[PDB]
Amino acid sequence: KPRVLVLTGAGISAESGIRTFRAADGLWEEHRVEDVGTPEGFDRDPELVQAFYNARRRQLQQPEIQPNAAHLALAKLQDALGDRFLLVTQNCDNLHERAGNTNVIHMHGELLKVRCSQSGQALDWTGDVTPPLRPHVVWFGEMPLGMDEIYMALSMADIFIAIGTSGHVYPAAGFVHEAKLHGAHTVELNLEPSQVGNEFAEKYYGPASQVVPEFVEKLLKGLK
Amino acid sequence: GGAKRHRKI
Ligand SMILES: *C(/C=C/C)O[C@@H]1[C@H](O)[C@@H](COP(=O)(O)OP(=O)(O)OC[C@H]2O[C@@H](n3cnc4c(N)ncnc43)[C@H](O)[C@@H]2O)O[C@@H]1O
Repeated sequence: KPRVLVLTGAGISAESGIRTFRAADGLWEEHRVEDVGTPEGFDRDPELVQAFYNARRRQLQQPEIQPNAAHLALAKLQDALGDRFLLVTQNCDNLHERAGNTNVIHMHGELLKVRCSQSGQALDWTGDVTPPLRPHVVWFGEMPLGMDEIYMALSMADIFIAIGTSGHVYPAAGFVHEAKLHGAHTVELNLEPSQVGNEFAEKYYGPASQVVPEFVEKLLKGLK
Repeated sequence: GGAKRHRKI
């Protein structure tokens, strides 16, 4: 069986009720990235930033937020491939886990974890953060998580699939190039062509809830 | 690799 590496971004959770970065500004939930998504923003106004992520963490656990068909299809894909499958997500949500995927690499961290910053240790955390703990979230200027295992998988992949990601944020946006260098077949699945879509050998556009189960199903049937 | 970074500076 082929080694398959899947990269996901915010687009795969859009239809699950988790709103995406509006590309038109530089705003996330009506906030500037510099203020809520940098270490400097956190130093400058810790209680606003803590409040921002407290809000994101709560919204994540609302009943109307659920895995969609795309999350489920990736769980089925892992079921079929075993250890020849690796899922890397830029998302801080837990929808891959709720869908049934395991060993999900959260290269940008997790909303349901916080970090004792003198510690390097991440701790499970589902409630608000009050009065110094920080969100276990990778901010701009900080090193993404799990990169060693990710780059090893990129060099070994027979198929690399990028789902729901716009190709603006590095190093994740560079994964498609790295995969191609080591001979992988590359696939982009997205609502619209990404900033790096031209690097991909194969591509399909439309809502993830439709496009991803469609691609996964035709991948699985091609196996047997 | 490198740190998390956006396509515009
Ligand atoms: C840092 C800190 C987070 C707390 O990282 C975040 C984020 O992880 C990182 C990368 O962003 P990305 O995951 O690629 O998301 P966007 O740049 O916002 O692009 C979204 C992408 O999804 C497509 N899309 C929207 N809606 C859908 C549906 N229904 N189906 C499929 N695809 C969809 C859009 O067209 C975009 O291409 O940057 C942050 O700093």
